[PDB]
Amino acid sequence: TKGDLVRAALRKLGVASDATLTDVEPQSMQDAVDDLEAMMAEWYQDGKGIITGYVFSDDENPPAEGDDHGLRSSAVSAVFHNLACRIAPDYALEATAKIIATAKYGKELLYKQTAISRAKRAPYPSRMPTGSGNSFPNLNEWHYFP
Amino acid sequence: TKGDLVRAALRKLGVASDATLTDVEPQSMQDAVDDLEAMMAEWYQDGKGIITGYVFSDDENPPAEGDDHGLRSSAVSAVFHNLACRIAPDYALEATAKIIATAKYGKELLYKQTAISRAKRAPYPSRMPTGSGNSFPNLNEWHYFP
Amino acid sequence: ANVVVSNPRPIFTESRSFKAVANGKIYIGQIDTDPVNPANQIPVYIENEDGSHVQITQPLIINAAGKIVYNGQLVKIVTVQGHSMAIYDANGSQVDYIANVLKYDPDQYSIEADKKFKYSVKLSDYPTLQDAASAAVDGLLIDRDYNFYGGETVDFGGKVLTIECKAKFIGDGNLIFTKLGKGSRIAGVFMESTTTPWVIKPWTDDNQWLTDAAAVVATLKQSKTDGYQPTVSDYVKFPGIETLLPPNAKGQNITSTLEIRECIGVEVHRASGLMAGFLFRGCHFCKMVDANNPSGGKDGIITFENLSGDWGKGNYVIGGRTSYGSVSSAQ
Amino acid sequence: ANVVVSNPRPIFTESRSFKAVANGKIYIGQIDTDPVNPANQIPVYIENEDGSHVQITQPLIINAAGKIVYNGQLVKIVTVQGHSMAIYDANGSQVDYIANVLKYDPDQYSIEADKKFKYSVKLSDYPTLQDAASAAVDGLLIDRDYNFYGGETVDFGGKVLTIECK
Repeated sequence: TKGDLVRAALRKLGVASDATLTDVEPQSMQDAVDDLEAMMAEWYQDGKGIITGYVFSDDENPPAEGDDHGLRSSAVSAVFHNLACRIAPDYALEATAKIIATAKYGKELLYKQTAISRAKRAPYPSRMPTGSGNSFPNLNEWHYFP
Repeated sequence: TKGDLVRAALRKLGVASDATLTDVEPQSMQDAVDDLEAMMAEWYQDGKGIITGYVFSDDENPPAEGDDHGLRSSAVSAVFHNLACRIAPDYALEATAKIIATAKYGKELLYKQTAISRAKRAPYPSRMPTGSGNSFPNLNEWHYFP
Repeated sequence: ANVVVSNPRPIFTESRSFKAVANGKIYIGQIDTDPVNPANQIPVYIENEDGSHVQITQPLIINAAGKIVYNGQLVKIVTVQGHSMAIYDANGSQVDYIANVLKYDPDQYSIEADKKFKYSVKLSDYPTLQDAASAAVDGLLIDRDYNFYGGETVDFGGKVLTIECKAKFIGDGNLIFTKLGKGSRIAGVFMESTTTPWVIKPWTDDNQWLTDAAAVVATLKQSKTDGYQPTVSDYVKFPGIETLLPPNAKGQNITSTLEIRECIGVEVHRASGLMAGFLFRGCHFCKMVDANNPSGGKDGIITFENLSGDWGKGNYVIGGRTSYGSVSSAQ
Repeated sequence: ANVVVSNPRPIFTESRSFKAVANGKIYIGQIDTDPVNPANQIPVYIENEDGSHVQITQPLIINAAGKIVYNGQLVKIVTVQGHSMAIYDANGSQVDYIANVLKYDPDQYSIEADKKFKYSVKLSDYPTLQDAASAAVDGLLIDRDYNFYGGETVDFGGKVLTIECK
């Protein structure tokens, strides 16, 4: 049994399906849910941690599974595969090679579009002449480059 | 159930689930918190260590369970992998490769912003010219501002 | 209802913080003493989930939620006496000191009325006599009539109880009282049948006799006094009386009987009634003391039936009098 | 008196963390048996200090304070027998199980005090025997002297009374 990735409650039985279990309900309680909440807390900073997008719990009946998905698309292949690797040591086992590769390659394409937005090369400093090949710049030197 | 982590008590039961237990109630009633407090003096050496937003706890009137932490929501995703490895020898075991890697990766992220800001070159020496390419040359030596 | 909800696991917080006590030790001791000293320590019990009790050492481990825990699992820690409690945290700091734990919410006489006013129960406040009898720990007051049928068993719980009857017990058959201890009294009792049986009067208005069968039949009426129900012995005594009598007046078993079954020390004081009987089955050392003008029925007023149980001894009639009866008054 | 509850205001928290149980259910049932089963489970009543009992649904709702709540207000819940309490959280996991909950607390004390006590009026609490006669509903106690004159009638109102003269 593998659930949908729509909310954390239904996500949980599909996380445990990857790591260990095959058609067995998860014995994960709220312990594995809080690990996912803090996974996208650091990642929800969006100055350092890789942008995922998330909606946080507002309390439905469970207080930590009251959340909804905010995931991008590459984040859909990142977060729950990563969580599956984290809950694998719970059962005293290690996740298989497909699970670790999907989580990595999901996180990799996720930072791809993020990197362009954050990082751009700084232009010329202000020791920079306007240039005499310029035709009517209407300025002599520049405040920075522009 | 578990809500927001406003105590190291919620951390402790989650840490015991990572290390050994398969998401069940721990025998611990103060174990992981002792390791947390000792790890948060190596980290946060009065803000000169790894900055996690930590504030020291007296542990006199505080029982060393509900004790002060002040840790960031971002810093939660790091600590429970580190503390999982810390209580690993306590059970006469050793943590698997997933736990130790995320423990260092979480420690790396928390120190990342700190290492960025402190890795910056110092101002130009007091022997840089005033410049005659800078109008009105007057100054002897340099400002030591830039 | 009166059993208020509670959690036997006490909430622990610090004296000057809201942080919950953890990895602490709890010493239990005598009333208004320091429990820390081994001299004042008293047995600590665990109330199990079978309702049993096992004895454990005084130190109790405190979980990370500020609650009682022992054996590594959540258990109920109880005592059998008042006690002093000293709450300590993991740093050896004393969170609280309670001189006597069982001393608390005092004042307001409603709570404290238990230790200074006589207990009694009242039949009107309980649905049945079965409920009022088992809820009686001292007095039992009958302030209303109780409808009973034969084979109705009222359990008194094996307690010495003073049953003061200021109201009747209405019904036919046996109202069975069981498990009444030594020195129990039943006083003021009245027994009245629901139906009014037929009675015959074989005497004149000068209180002689009527030896003519038709004359006894002529006085046939439904009453509970001035005659007694047609007996089998009356059929032999007055010849041809039986044929004259109607079927409904014959074969009667209409008696309101209070049966004390297998009890000792139960003495029925001031026995009265109309169509009444008192049958002591299997009893020993049970008396009929000063019976005040009862009217008998098919069941004898004073009946010692030791046919069931061992041979009767100590079964006496001391004082009092009886009237009517269709059988022996003292048998 | 000497009777006191463990929690002065009932509050339920998680087993290994001090945080209130939010959106929990409490099943109240017969002692030393699981109250999960409907057969063991017993109906719970709100005890009004007025002296009224009203019946509500068997499970109790736990708010965000960890306290019992019914009809959006703090209620005083009672049962007609000794009960077991089982604390369940929002994931339906069993936080705690208490097999035995029994208390003597008679509060209300209008309905309770009739059934658990006997009544005898003392002559010292009245100025005359006539006042103590009409105030006697069961017992009557004469603990002091009473003057009387030729032709003084005292009425008990037809009540049956056990009189004790000392």
